Amino acid sequence: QRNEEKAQREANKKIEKQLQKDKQVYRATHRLLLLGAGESGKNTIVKQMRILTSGIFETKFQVDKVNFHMFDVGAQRDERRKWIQCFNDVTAIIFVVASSSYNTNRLQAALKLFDSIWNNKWLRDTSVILFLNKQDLLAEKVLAGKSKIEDYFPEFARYTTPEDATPEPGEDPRVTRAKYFIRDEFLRISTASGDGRHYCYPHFTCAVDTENIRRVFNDCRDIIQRMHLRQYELL
Amino acid sequence: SLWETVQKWREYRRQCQRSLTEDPEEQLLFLYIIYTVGYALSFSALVIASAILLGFRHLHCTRNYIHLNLFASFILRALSVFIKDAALKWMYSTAAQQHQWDGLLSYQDSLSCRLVFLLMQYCVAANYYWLLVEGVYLYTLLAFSVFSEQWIFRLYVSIGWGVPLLFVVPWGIVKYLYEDEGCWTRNSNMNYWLIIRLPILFAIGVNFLIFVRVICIVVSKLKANDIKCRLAKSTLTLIPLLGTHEVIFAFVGTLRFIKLFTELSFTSFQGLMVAILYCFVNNEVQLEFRKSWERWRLE
Amino acid sequence: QVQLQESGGGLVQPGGSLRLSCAASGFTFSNYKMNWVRQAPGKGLEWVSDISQSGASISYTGSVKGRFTISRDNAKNTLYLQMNSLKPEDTAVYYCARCPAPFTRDCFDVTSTTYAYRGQGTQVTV
Amino acid sequence: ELDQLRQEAEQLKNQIRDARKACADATLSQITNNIDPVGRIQMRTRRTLRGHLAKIYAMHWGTDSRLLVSASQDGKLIIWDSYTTNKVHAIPLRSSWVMTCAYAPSGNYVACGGLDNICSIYNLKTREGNVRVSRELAGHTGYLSCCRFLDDNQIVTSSGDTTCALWDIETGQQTTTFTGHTGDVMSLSLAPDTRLFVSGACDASAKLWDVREGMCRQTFTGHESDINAICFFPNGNAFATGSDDATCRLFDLRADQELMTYSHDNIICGITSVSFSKSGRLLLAGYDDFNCNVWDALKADRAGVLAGHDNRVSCLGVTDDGMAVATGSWDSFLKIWN
Amino acid sequence: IAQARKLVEQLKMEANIDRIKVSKAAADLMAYCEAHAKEDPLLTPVPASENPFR
Repeated sequence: QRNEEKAQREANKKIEKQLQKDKQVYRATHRLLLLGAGESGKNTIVKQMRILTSGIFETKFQVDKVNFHMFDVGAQRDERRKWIQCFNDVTAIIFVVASSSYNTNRLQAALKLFDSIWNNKWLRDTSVILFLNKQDLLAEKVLAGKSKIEDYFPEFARYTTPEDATPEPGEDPRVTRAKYFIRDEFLRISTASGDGRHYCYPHFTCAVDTENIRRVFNDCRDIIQRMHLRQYELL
Repeated sequence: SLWETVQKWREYRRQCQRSLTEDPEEQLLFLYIIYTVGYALSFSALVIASAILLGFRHLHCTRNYIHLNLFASFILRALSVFIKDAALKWMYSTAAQQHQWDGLLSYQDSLSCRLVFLLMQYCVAANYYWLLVEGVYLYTLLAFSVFSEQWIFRLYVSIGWGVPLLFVVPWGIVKYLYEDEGCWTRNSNMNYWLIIRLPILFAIGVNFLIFVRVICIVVSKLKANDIKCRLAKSTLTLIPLLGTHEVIFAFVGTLRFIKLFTELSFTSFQGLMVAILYCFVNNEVQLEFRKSWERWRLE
Repeated sequence: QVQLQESGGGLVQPGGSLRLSCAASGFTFSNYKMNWVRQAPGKGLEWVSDISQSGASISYTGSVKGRFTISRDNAKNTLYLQMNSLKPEDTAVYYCARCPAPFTRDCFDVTSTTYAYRGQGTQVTV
Repeated sequence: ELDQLRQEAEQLKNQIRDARKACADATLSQITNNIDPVGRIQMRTRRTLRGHLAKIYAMHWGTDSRLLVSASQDGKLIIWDSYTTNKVHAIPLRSSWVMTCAYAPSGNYVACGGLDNICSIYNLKTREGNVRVSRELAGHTGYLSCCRFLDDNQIVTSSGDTTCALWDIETGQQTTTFTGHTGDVMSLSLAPDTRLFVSGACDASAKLWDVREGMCRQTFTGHESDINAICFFPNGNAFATGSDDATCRLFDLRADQELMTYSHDNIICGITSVSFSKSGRLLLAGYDDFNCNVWDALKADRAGVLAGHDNRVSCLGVTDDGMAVATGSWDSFLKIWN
Repeated sequence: IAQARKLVEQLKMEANIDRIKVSKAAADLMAYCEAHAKEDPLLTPVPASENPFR
């Protein structure tokens, strides 16, 4: 009689051992939800770091022997308010944006997308890493005359380059003033009604930049450190 | 006060043996009350706290296990101090007569005094190494040292408990077979005091370094994101947990009045501070208490 | 059944004013924030304006700053849009859109091309 | 022109609404206004199953009321023994985003599915003795939000592409496709006799389908937001719908009209799962307030609360014989209540 | 155009259905409830001996 229940107990013990091994391998990986739009360029971001029906894609890459596990969503419908709740346990939400999207505008539609992600009920704790893509094509668009950023956003005329700006050498001041206006638009939403549970990490990335693997690591590292210090009330 | 009397008495006995064979307080009571009430408050606070971190099934994590081990170590230290004081008071109150002084020696040279002293020393060591365990665990959390739970928690338990045993038993054996007088209370050889004080100093130095690095990390976090108030609050919260306060004097009558007063006043309430900061004012415990009251009020 | 119906649009000379009304039936008007989204010919849906549950928080797109204004009558359960200084680029179909869930600061996929809680629309030409 | 057809459809809708209003001789509240209440009902957590790492969206009981399968968002199915808290099977998933799971009435097969748009069927009774995918059902163009076995070989899956489908396992190709929902379908409940079913979608409207016929039969409305849960009444002539407006409603197929609305001004967050008792007298409903609730389907007054979950309650299931009620939550715990 | 015609036909076949009075449906529901609730374990708890979860 006891032989049967002992057999099921042995099965449960071996299954629990397998689950402990899976917990060890699962708790050590970082899951990132890569978002954006069709014209943003997240395809090039995925392809560049792809150096290590379907409704979701998968890419595994290691930075400094840390497992990063990025989910690019594809072959889904336009509405995204019911499957976005599956990603409330991810480390971060990468949100790539095409900076030169203006000139219709299509850049205000990115702010509204970032506005809705920021204040969603289940995404109140998930910090967003923000990539300002197409930083190359923005340079010629503003250095052409036929851009007129002021009509899409009236506040660009009254905006002055912030003191904490650190422009790259050789950059035109008009390029940098436009470059830092877009960033401060997203940082207006993030700093408004966000408390301190989640943050935003803007970057002026590009499609021909190899640092995107490091930028995601250096900001995921910042997110986990800020999470530990909250449990100790050290922040 | 009285140990000077008993050492004078034993020196007189030595002189008599040589002659026969060879030759042909108010402040004390005040300090006692201070540290006894402090330790009693710490004991009550931590026996309450350990019934909260181990009775909710929601706070059960790796952090709270180390916190519960810290609380157990503090309770053990306070209990050992209580036993030491009670035994000493019972010895001196019952046996203080001129003709009963031998009764002191018969129990001053017994193995019970030595065992009590080793238990006191082991409690001190196991309390000065669980703060170090908490510090190194926090540092591993903030310095990408994530690893498996079996390899981490068991190693931390070993460091907290076994290592104090592993450097208090050599002291016990070297004091049992070499000098063995005064139930090993006064220090006969300086080196034999070092063999039990140096690891404690190393632990204090390491947790001080951890405190410095954690404060640097917090400063770096607050630089980017008032700032001075938040940094001061974080530092004042962190000092009791890591036992950084001991760097003030452990690296060092005249001061002996202020030295003893301050050291004992801080040490007796360290347990109360680490219970208050990490079991009651902590957010998660408060939220769980409110949730329990909500789910109980339905009746 | 949830129903939204917008009215008050038509041809107008540039520089005029419009009063578009959005009548809502089948739900409690107060609980939901509401949106005005426009679609220009040859382009996709675009979000223009939004008002929250209490009407205290009002936000606009850049192209309509200082020109349009919105309000909500919860007693009369309707939404308003008022235009000023019309331009030829404002010729579009206007949709009075809702929020999928009540009591939320903001909500997803309002400007999607397959949304359900939006009206038939009003064609406004300049 | 499409305008005249639009007015024709509007007139048809108005006619149907007028007919439904005419059929409403009296409200169910008046008839039950002098019925015997059941009183406060309390439950206690008999078992608590642990082992899932991430949250739990799916939990299905077996036909023996002894084994339940539970899916976790880390990519793991686990078959429990509710009597002994013993993990019979632990099956890893190819896709780590699983939003649903099922249990064949014969008990031979389980199913999964989710954000990868694929429903994978696992045979638990392999000759070798391990668990491997018998087959996958590709062809959907949206995340698969629910799937319920009709028998060992017919499986109906509702997806986020606004269309449900009926598949035959051996063929592996779509036998039937039910379309008509404008929003994505969230939860479909099979009939007690598995001849019809009901699909609730995100357009705030549910539909009744005949699985053999292949098209919609009746359409029910009244909700103001997304329908998160559908459940048939035990006798199959009614169903309860829970939505994001924090209200539940009961619809009768023959009357084709809403009967009773289970709502309360205190309730603010919407329902995420509903289920009925074995006798139909007790309606259980999970919420986003981290606790379930218990209603009486006739008197429409809360008769119990199931608190004890410290995160969202995502899956709620009553056994076939109605002994225990399991509730999984986003905290990665299943609790059996009795 | 095909979708609109399908919707119109669906509405047409939905209109012509047998809709009984609400009182009859409520009476049937109450009959089922009061005739089958005599053995509902949750409504009326069974003695705590045959429950497999105790």
